[PDB]
Amino acid sequence: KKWFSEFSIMWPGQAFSLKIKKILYETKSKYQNVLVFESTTYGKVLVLDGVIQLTEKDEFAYHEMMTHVPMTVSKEPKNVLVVGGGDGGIIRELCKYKSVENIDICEIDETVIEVSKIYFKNISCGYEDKRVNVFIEDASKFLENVTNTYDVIIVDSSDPIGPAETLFNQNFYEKIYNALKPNGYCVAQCESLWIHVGTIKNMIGYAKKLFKKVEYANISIPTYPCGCIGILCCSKTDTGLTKPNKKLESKEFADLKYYNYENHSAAFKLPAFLLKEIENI
Amino acid sequence: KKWFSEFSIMWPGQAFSLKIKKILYETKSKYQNVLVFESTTYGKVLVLDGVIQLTEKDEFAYHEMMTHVPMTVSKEPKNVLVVGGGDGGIIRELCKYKSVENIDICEIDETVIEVSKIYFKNISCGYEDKRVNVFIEDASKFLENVTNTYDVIIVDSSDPIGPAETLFNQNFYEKIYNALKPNGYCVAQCESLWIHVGTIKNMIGYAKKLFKKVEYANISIPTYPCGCIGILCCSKTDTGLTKPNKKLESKEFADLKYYNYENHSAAFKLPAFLLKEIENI
Ligand SMILES: NCCCCCc1nc2ccccc2[nH]1
Ligand SMILES: NCCCCCc1nc2ccccc2[nH]1
Repeated sequence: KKWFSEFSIMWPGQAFSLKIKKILYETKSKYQNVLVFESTTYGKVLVLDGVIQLTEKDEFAYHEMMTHVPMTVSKEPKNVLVVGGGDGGIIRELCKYKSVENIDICEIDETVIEVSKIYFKNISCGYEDKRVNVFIEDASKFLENVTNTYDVIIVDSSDPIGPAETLFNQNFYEKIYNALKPNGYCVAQCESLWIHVGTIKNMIGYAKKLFKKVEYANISIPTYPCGCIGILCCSKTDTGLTKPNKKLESKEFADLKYYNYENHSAAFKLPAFLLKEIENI
Repeated sequence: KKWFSEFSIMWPGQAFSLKIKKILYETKSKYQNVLVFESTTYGKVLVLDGVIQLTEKDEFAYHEMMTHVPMTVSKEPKNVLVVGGGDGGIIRELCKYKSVENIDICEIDETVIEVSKIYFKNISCGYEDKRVNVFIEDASKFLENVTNTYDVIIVDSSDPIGPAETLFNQNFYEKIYNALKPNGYCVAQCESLWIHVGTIKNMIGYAKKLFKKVEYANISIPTYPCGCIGILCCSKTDTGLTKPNKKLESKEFADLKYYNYENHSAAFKLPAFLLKEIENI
């Protein structure tokens, strides 16, 4: 049996590998290389341009946190945008909120969505929900053209090497700002504090031009590089995203496996060296 | 340039690798294989029986948390035992406390200590401190024979495959209990919540026979398997180890890179699925 190994110039000198039980699908889409495999111990795995995007065993950590942080703080969110996220995980977590009326997703590569619907049915199950609308389209263009404004935007982007390159700059954060309601919130994937501190500092600077509160949270997830990944958290209000305004107590949330009320706030208590790096931004 | 790869039956189906800048020392001691290398990006690395024990880049996370959790809760700790920990990292963090009068360490393999003194000088620097006493000896035997009792015991053990096999059972926890002062505390390395939940549950059960409060905390550290490792936290008192009784404000603590007052408590807020697993223990 072979192993899959994840190498990258974004994490030089380190690699993470999973043993392959069997290869399920590979293709070269118009935008990237797509690989899907059953691992021996982490279930099925999705790989894009040789970087792991999710595994069945741990995906709930990243999807629950990315979704329920902003959604428990937004009072009455009605319209939510997901940028990237073709796998559907964020959407699955959003659909649990009865109050949400519309969910839009903007994903440039429809092959990601289709592969997720076929091979990852417990992740892509939200696509059946009537409130969900799909747009196959560059996120920049989508944000420039959309007429609606949103209560929450969740940027579930890949890394800056690839089609997600455009989602890590100042202009983008402007468009997000203009696309949010006046009390609206954006959370975005924002890399590992163990290795990408330069990026984290840049993203925070970009966000601080526009938003009045920019905060950063960390998630433990073994199949992203260095075992964690953070959330850049942007608020148009004094008060920010560190404290939930509700508890997820109805039956649709009984199955949550990571998120809870306490660990929402705990995710924002960061290692001392990171506080120091981002103190005078 | 070659890569080092960390395989194990304790984490089947996954491996983590670091690129080797150069090999510095290898030997077979009486107890295990010892390898030391300079990595391209994580500095120097110590390997025991093919498992990473520390790297210079991230060791502060595990050593600060393991030490300052119990030491900020113990009111006036005078005598502290470290079990295992031949590298010296815990000792380095202990020496920062002016109030401590004695530090004993019990490590079975003196080659670990000696290699750390030669190759890892910013880790093994506490061995120069006059309060430090070294015992080359099985921990079980040491605990059976010691006459003194301790304010804090820190069990910085390797994994259960190896000489640290004896440190993961009921009898051991008895001896620790008998070796502590009546208000004393023990913290112990207790594995990754992402993969070793059976072990975490067993260790907690063992501890709960004896101690009136057993709690579990998590540390983010990229070079241990799954990117995190936990602390089993044992208290003879109602009150436990989740809340510090002091702040580390004197000049000897200004250099801390992970631990702070807030993230002490935050480390005990665990993922929902782990709470559920250990609820009826
Ligand atoms: N190296 C960290 C990678 C994090 C990726 C998170 C993620 N997973 C995705 C799946 C489909 C589309 C966009 C995505 N963004
Ligand atoms: N797979 C997790 C390994 C954790 C090891 C922590 C550790 N590092 C050590 C260095 C010297 C002696 C005992 C040690 N215990």
